[PDB]
Amino acid sequence: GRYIGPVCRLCRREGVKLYLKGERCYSPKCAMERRPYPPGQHGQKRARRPSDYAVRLREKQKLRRIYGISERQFRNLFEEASKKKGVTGSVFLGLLESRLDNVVYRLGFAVSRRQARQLVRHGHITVNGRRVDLPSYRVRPGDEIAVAEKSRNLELIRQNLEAMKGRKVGPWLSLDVEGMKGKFLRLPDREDLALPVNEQLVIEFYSR
Amino acid sequence: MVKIRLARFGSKHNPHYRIVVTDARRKRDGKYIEKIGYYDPRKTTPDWLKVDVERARYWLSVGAQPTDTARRLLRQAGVFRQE
Amino acid sequence: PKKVLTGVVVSDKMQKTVTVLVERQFPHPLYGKVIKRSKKYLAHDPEEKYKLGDVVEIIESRPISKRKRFRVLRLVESGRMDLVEKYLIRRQNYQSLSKRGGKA
Amino acid sequence: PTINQLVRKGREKVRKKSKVPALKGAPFRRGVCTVVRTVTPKKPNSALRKVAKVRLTSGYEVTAYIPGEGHNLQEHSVVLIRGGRVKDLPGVRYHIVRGVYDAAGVKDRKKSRSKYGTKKPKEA
Amino acid sequence: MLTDPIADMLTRIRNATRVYKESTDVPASRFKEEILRILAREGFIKGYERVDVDGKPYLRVYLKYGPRRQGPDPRPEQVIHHIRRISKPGRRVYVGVKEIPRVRRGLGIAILSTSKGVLTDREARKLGVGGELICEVW
RNA sequence: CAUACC
RNA sequence: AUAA
RNA sequence: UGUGGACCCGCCCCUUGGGGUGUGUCCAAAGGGCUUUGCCCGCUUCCGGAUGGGCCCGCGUCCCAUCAGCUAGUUGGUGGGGUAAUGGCCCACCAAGGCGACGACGGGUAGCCGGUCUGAGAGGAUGGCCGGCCACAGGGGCACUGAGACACGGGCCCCACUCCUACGGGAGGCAGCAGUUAGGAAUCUUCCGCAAUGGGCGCAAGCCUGACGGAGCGACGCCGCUUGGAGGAAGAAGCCCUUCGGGGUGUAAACUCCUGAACCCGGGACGAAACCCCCGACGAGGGGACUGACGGUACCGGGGUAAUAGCGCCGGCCAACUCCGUGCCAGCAGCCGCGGUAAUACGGAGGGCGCGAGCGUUACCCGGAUUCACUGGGCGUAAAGGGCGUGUAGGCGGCCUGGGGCGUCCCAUGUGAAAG
Ligand SMILES: [Mg+2]
Ligand SMILES: [Mg+2]
Ligand SMILES: [Mg+2]
Ligand SMILES: [Mg+2]
Ligand SMILES: [Mg+2]
Ligand SMILES: [Mg+2]
Ligand SMILES: [Mg+2]
Ligand SMILES: [Mg+2]
Ligand SMILES: [Mg+2]
Ligand SMILES: [Mg+2]
Ligand SMILES: [Mg+2]
Ligand SMILES: [Mg+2]
Ligand SMILES: [Mg+2]
Ligand SMILES: [Mg+2]
Ligand SMILES: [Mg+2]
Ligand SMILES: [Mg+2]
Ligand SMILES: [Mg+2]
Ligand SMILES: [Mg+2]
Ligand SMILES: [Mg+2]
Ligand SMILES: [Mg+2]
Ligand SMILES: [Mg+2]
Ligand SMILES: [Mg+2]
Ligand SMILES: [Mg+2]
Ligand SMILES: [Mg+2]
Ligand SMILES: [Mg+2]
Ligand SMILES: [Mg+2]
Ligand SMILES: [Mg+2]
Ligand SMILES: [Mg+2]
Ligand SMILES: [Mg+2]
Ligand SMILES: [Mg+2]
Ligand SMILES: [Mg+2]
Ligand SMILES: [Mg+2]
Ligand SMILES: [Mg+2]
Ligand SMILES: [Mg+2]
Ligand SMILES: [Mg+2]
Ligand SMILES: [Mg+2]
Ligand SMILES: [Mg+2]
Ligand SMILES: [Mg+2]
Ligand SMILES: [Mg+2]
Ligand SMILES: [Mg+2]
Ligand SMILES: [Mg+2]
Ligand SMILES: [Mg+2]
Ligand SMILES: [Mg+2]
Ligand SMILES: [Mg+2]
Ligand SMILES: [Mg+2]
Ligand SMILES: [Mg+2]
Ligand SMILES: [Mg+2]
Ligand SMILES: [Mg+2]
Ligand SMILES: [Mg+2]
Ligand SMILES: [Mg+2]
Ligand SMILES: [Mg+2]
Ligand SMILES: [Mg+2]
Ligand SMILES: [Zn+2]
Repeated sequence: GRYIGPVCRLCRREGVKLYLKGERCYSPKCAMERRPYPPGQHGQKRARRPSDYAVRLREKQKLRRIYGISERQFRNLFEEASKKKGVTGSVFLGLLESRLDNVVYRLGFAVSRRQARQLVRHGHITVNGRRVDLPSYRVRPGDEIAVAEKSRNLELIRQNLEAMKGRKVGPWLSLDVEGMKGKFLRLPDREDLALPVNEQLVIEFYSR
Repeated sequence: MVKIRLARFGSKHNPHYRIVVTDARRKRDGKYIEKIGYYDPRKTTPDWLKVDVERARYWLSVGAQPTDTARRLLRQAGVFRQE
Repeated sequence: PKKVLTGVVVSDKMQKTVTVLVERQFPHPLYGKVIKRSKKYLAHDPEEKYKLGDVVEIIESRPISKRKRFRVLRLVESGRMDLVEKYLIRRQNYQSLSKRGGKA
Repeated sequence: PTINQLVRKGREKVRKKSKVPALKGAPFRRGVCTVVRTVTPKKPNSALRKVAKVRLTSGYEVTAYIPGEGHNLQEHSVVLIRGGRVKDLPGVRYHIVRGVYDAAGVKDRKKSRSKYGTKKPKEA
Repeated sequence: MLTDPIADMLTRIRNATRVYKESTDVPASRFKEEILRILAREGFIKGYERVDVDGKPYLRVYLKYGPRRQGPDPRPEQVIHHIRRISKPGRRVYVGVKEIPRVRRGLGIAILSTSKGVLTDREARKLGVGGELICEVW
């Protein structure tokens, strides 16, 4: 997807299992288990107290590097979520989570988001029966996210959905397998996601 | 002489006209006396021509003169139809 | 509406013309304090009627000269020379304030 | 002051005189070298510092600094100055752009390359 | 001379309370009195009364404090924490009804003088006027 | 300590 | 004499 | 001919030269076309409407007081001329006025606005795209023609400059579209089309539009998109460090499978329905035909390749430390400051942080700067109380009652164009 580099060296910088890879991250790796310290020749010496700033910075990185998104595109969302009405923090989360590239991951078509990004850019994903090849596209509520009719018997997709048979998908998403079809029921609320981010902090970093 | 004509308001390749009354010597997209309807040629939406016959009729009644196009649109939205 | 100001004649030393002085109380933009502020108009006195000390209403009118765009609309109160003297000292002061000479 | 005084006089706004009359406002200005020199710093510094006296298309004679370890400027070299005081030589307010006109880019430099103005070392 | 007699009172009061007097005397005016009417009503004083010192007419204000306190310094909390003239001579301050200030989120008042008479902030807003903003009290 | 002059 |  | 209008005088209403009315005088026209006795397009006079303007007024509109006095058409009057029209707009004669510390006069700078940037706001800065107004068309004057001009691609004259010249004389005017050259840190194609919208003339067919709609160049700006996705060692090689055990780059690579930017093939637009023509009546209404610059583009369908990554930074402020080289040198540096032989600050390397078709730099504006303070500052010793008085203007002003309603407050209503 974007960033396109070593992802698990980011798991190892945030000191958190980030799952930027899905499958193997559940193995005995994700980088974290076995070697859970920072990347670089130095990331194993006694860590100095993070400045007030680093703390709020590293926390944003933790959120942005999850959804795999340019800072230019992250901040654009945050500012919008800011101007918007409601707890500007959770509206932000609502917005990231409303992204098509991510909703495809949530409905387990891809096993990662990097994989879900490409699944869209290569046109295997449809919204409301029309095709959408933009990771950015904002899913609204009531929309149905299908797997493209002529993409259905594809290898990467088959394994990915026989694995989805018998698994639960978020309380704000519908999903029927065999039909390769989801449904965006509602914008998730703050306690619906289990993100390892303070998020309150992310707001503070964008007013430094 | 005051006209009733299409002022250009879309964007590149996406044109939307704004049917207006204006002095015929104004620049095409300049200051007008009054808007009395709009019109998208590409019919991108279920509503793509609107008029307000009364204002259209009013202006005609005082010698507003419609371009051969605005007249078509005017006619089509039933501006003239007397039966 | 033809604008109508009320003022004080501070001059009739002029054929058929008075110099009405009009003041305006108003709150100051930035600082909010109320400041007076006043302006001299030349008014058309066609029948050399009003004399200095008169307090007159002045009316917006088609121009009689340059400077002259008002006609004296009516008389309010008369005789009050305080403001005339008021205005008169005001200019007598100017005698100092210079480089040259004159007791202000 | 009293309000009547602010009324009478008022606050006078602040003028902000430039640190760098490269006229025009302009980002940079071209000129010619009319001498390359070595200059001693002050304060607790010592070294030999490369400067130029430049005469500008601004019609201005200013003394620019010549950054980088290696430089190739001569008593008739045309050059592009660009503002940026050197903290140690008093009266040196502008820098010279390395990589523009007669001024060579620094040689065999690998780090802060675009200041100093050197291309991209090429290989596989 | 006494240039602002309202500030004189407002202050006279502020001064008295900070040394915890039982009462204080201001020389009298209906307008001063019409303010004390509000101070009293809204709970800031105990009330006042037209006394009479040396044959000239004063308004004795009766001040009001907290209970005695704990630790070092037992001097009680003040009731009139804060009280200050807004509009003054050579800077008169007038406000529309849409501009009458919410003092301390209403924990305090703002007496203003309107053509319906002297009034609190809540009073004018819920009565539709504006006027000369006299003073905040909190 | 490293320097600068008579 | 000068820099720490 | 006089519907009617204009002018003088009288009368009525009105109140500025507005609207009647009487006598007198004065003032009209143009023809053309056919489906040829009736239609179409024109012409004349008057009244009204619409639209566009002229002029006048209140208030608002940068800096210097190291610019304090300024003015002779100057200020007003009468009568004239002039104009669509008021007016010293201009003229004769008469009065001696007019303006100024509330900043006249002079100087400096500037097209103004809707807006734009910034700011919690008050404020500050700005007026570039777009829209409105003004001004200008090599420089300075001037009028003619017109409903309208003192007229950018109209006229005259004087000036400066380029060109032709038979030596007398003539010709030019990109601050229209492109384009050249010069100056500069720096700013595009001598492109396509009248298909759409708009304009001018024409009854129409049409014609004319470098207005305009499009394409072109430039990462200049915004937005979107790619350089892949899942697996993959208890962890290759090289380079780095080391307490000589090791530790790092690092799931990164290699490699396994999966999608398939680029690219190829096929279909292929919307924008365009009016003018015109036919029925009806040349109305309303119905039927018919023509027309695409962009463009074989957008978009749809099939085929299909693992397929660009840079730049800045890592002493503190400020996210990110280890070797080598250097030795107050070479250098860095936004500020404080680093370098004098063990440099996390200089130059390289490994590693790391931040953004990423960009990343840095310089320049400029607001911010933080309550650092011109109205919101929101100060002056005993930090900068700041005038050496002291007397007092002009100005600012401010005790208690009671009544009138007025200027300030102040309230209700209704008009205006606050579009764009933003
Ligand atoms: Mg600088
Ligand atoms: Mg550097
Ligand atoms: Mg007649
Ligand atoms: Mg007659
Ligand atoms: Mg009359
Ligand atoms: Mg008459
Ligand atoms: Mg005749
Ligand atoms: Mg005939
Ligand atoms: Mg009109
Ligand atoms: Mg005279
Ligand atoms: Mg006259
Ligand atoms: Mg005259
Ligand atoms: Mg001036
Ligand atoms: Mg200009
Ligand atoms: Mg403004
Ligand atoms: Mg501020
Ligand atoms: Mg421009
Ligand atoms: Mg402009
Ligand atoms: Mg020119
Ligand atoms: Mg031309
Ligand atoms: Mg050049
Ligand atoms: Mg055309
Ligand atoms: Mg046309
Ligand atoms: Mg991989
Ligand atoms: Mg395929
Ligand atoms: Mg394949
Ligand atoms: Mg045609
Ligand atoms: Mg017929
Ligand atoms: Mg028809
Ligand atoms: Mg590859
Ligand atoms: Mg740090
Ligand atoms: Mg060692
Ligand atoms: Mg050396
Ligand atoms: Mg060393
Ligand atoms: Mg050392
Ligand atoms: Mg280093
Ligand atoms: Mg540094
Ligand atoms: Mg800020
Ligand atoms: Mg400020
Ligand atoms: Mg201070
Ligand atoms: Mg001292
Ligand atoms: Mg001092
Ligand atoms: Mg003293
Ligand atoms: Mg003195
Ligand atoms: Mg002194
Ligand atoms: Mg005194
Ligand atoms: Mg006095
Ligand atoms: Mg008074
Ligand atoms: Mg009083
Ligand atoms: Mg009274
Ligand atoms: Mg009133
Ligand atoms: Mg608007
Ligand atoms: Zn992982």
